[PDB]
Amino acid sequence: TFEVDPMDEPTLLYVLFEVFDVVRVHRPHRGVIETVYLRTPFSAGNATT
Amino acid sequence: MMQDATDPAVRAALQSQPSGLNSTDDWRQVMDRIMSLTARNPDAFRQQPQANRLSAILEAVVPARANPTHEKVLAIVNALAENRAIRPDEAGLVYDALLQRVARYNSGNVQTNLDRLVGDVREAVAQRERAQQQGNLGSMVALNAFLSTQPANVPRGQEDYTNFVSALRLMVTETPQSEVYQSGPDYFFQTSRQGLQTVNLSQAFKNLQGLWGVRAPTGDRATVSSLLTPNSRLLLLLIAPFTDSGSVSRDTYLGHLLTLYREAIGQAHVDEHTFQEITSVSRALGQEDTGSLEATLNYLLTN
Amino acid sequence: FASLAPRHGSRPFMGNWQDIGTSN
Amino acid sequence: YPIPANATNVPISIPSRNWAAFRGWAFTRLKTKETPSLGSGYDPYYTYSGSIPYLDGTFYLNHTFKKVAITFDSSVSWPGNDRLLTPNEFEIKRSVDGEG
Amino acid sequence: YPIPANATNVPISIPSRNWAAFRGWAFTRLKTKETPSLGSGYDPYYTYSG
Amino acid sequence: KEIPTPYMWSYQPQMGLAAGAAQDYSTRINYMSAGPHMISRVNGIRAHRNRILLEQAAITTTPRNNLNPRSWPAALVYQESPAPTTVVLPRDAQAEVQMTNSGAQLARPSFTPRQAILTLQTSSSEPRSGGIGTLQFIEEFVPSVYFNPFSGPPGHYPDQFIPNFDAVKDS
Amino acid sequence: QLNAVVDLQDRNTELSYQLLLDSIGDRTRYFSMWNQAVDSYDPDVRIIEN
Amino acid sequence: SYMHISGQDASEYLSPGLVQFARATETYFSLNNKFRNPTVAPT
Amino acid sequence: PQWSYMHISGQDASEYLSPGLVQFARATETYFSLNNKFRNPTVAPT
Amino acid sequence: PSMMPQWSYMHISGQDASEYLSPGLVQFARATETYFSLNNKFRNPTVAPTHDVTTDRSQRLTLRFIPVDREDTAYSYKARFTLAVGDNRVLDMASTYFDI
Amino acid sequence: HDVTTDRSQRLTLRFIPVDREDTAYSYKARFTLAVGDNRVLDMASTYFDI
Repeated sequence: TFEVDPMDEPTLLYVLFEVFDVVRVHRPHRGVIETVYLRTPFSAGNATT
Repeated sequence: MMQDATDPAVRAALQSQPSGLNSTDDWRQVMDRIMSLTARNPDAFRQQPQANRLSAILEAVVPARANPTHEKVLAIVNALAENRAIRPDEAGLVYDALLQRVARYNSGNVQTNLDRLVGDVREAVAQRERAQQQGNLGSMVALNAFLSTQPANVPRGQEDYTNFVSALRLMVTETPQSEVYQSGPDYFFQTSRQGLQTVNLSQAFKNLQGLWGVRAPTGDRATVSSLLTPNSRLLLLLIAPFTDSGSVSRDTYLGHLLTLYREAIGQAHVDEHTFQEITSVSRALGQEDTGSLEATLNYLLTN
Repeated sequence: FASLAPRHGSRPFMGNWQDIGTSN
Repeated sequence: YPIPANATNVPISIPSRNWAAFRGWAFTRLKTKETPSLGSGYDPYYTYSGSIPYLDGTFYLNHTFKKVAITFDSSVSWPGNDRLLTPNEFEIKRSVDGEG
Repeated sequence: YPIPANATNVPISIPSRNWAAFRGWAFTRLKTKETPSLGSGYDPYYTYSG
Repeated sequence: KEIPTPYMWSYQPQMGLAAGAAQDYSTRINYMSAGPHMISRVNGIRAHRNRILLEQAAITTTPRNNLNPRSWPAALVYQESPAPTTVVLPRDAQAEVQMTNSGAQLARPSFTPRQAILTLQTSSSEPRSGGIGTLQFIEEFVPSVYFNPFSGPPGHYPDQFIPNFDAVKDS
Repeated sequence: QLNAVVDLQDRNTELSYQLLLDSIGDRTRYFSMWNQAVDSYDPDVRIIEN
Repeated sequence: SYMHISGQDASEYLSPGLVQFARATETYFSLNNKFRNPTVAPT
Repeated sequence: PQWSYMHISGQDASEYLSPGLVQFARATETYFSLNNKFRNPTVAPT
Repeated sequence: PSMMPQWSYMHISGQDASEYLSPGLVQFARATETYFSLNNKFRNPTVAPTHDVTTDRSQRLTLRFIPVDREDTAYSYKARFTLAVGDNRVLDMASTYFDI
Repeated sequence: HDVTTDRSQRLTLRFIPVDREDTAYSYKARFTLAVGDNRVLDMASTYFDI
């Protein structure tokens, strides 16, 4: 529940949940980038896009 | 090398009395240090500032009575935490409730006992810590109730059970730690592991009293011995790493299956040494080798 | 000398030093 | 799992359970008006006696699908093991952003 | 998710996610005309470069 | 006591440690007893499976001690491959000082050949600690059965069995 | 040709860079090409000294 | 856990041979950056 | 003797005291700023 | 090479602060510090050898790259580069930019 | 276990030609593609996205 101050104009309540973003750059060949990005309070499937 | 439970009279001393220099208690240690007699560096007292130099002289030459009660009463209450006579969050109440008790009775014969009881209660931690490793104490007394209630030495069919009497007693003596013969319900039952994933009834064993001596067919599971419950079957596989020779391996399954329970263990420790190698060689295979378990299945089925 | 300075906590002198050279 | 008008965000909420028999996933679309949540004889929802998707393979809103991205252990996606172009998302349709 | 014209009461929308190791939160509101909801390169909703 | 299901460990990946064991139902067969001629089969086929999951539990992993430890060393759980491959350089370390600053600009080496290589190890600097990294979960805790549910109230029960559980304190 | 960086819209990749140059120490002295000149109001206008 | 975020220490998930030249001949690049350092916290 | 029991003719913070929370003073600094929670003495030389 | 020639007297050939000092003055700079704040008085020589750095060779530092094809659409500018780093091109990413 | 891959591998390679050539009728491209050191490639599934 976000019982906040009433305002004049439509505003986007852009909430940020602190969720870590790590990209490990595995480089087993000179000039090859193979990476996976994952988050902790976030599964990489279920999201708003 | 490892330690016993961190000495309960010393843990409470660790948190109360001075660490570096107790000038009265370690008198001839400070006196050795101030006389320039210490082997590390003699003039460690000479090169020190003059004011704290004097503080060492006044305190060591005239020994000052330091407070001993709070490292004696806490020595009991922290032993009460290690012997588990109180909970860890109870350290606020019992520490001072007995200090308020000795505030009323500072000066009877009771505190002369108290320090003798300090040496008794600290030893009671050391006695029980060596005694909980051998959980035989809450097991043998429980087995005494099992041996008395259950009718002993009555196989009037055929007798192989006299060997089995000692077989249950060997389980108490060999493995003592988590092996508790708990008497929750009226049926007796033994736990083997700290989490109890094979805790069957020793009164499911009462199915064996009519099967102490019957006829054997041939070498394949018998035409009669299908009655043996997976409950009692769980017990007979659990006594198997304890007793082998004694029960007749040719007259009933008390012995023939007990030799066959060793076949289950005999395959297990071989496959243990088999699995620890194929899983270890995962750099050269590069696959989830379930064939390590499939060969284990093949070495039990196709025989 | 260990006697030469006034030190904190019953210890004469305590932490050793290093000063940087000009060029860089 | 009923879903309201002009919304685009809905996942399945099932935690740790049994899975010992599984060939895979299947999904189609159906109206709430033509057929309801079944289990009863004559429930307070019927009012459209028309052609129902659940009977004759009468499905139609099967084109109205964007992405169905899978999760296997409530942290990593099922394509986590990078098998597709998209790392996690199961894009069924993308309208003109990279013709490729 | 937006707060309409005059809003004193507003709920949350997203239901199912898994949370294992957090850190905290942060929030600041923003007008719809001032900054667009991202999607396309060109926007008539953001014709207010201020 | 007589008919329980084999318990199945629930998982959380990035932690490495399993949450706790739970029974299977969405594939569990009908227990409406078919008759006296099939009751021994539905209790019998399951009985040998109970020994299938019991035997492999001691083979796949060493028997249970700390049922769920987060502070976990590597012994059966494998530390990644320790093998380096070292190659030489087209240009030398000491055969370059003679030329560029003096006059002759530079742009096996076909000037003055030398052979000098040094190999250093590839292995993880210090041993693997914490939870399971990549994929060693099945080999660490194989689905195992407690065939007598909560037999023993106050002493001990299935402890780390609960998903709502940490090793420090119960409850 | 495995996609190296594949971040979605629920990520502020552009706007994460704002915080990194704030927490560096001082952004009070300005960079030319990167225009690190912080969009900073004066306290004289906001909280009006009246 | 193999990503060094449920681990114990930073310099122990890479190679020990690369560790040597990091505090005596490092002034050419101030590098405690290319692989992130995690920290332990009581829970 | 009572002069230096007031932590006046002491050498240092973590050292002159009982080792019960000496372990904890070195581990805790951000939870509690413990260095300003106790007297640290400094004395005149020879 | 032999690193003890003419700077030996001047003590420049030296490797630390207490190197060409009399070893009885270490406990006055360190211990009685703010009193005798003296360690740069005897200026300690630097530790910058020839060991791994020296490249007496035509080594490239700043190289240009300009795209293959051009697309001049109003909303999204596209530029395709096919970058190639040969050998020993050891750049740290924050160096690279795009000259608009 | 004696069949299809368990380790990570992408099914498709979204490849771009290095050099370009356009002229009166021809649309030349000299694409430099090397088949992965272990994995195989099918020609009936190979096409051009223009």
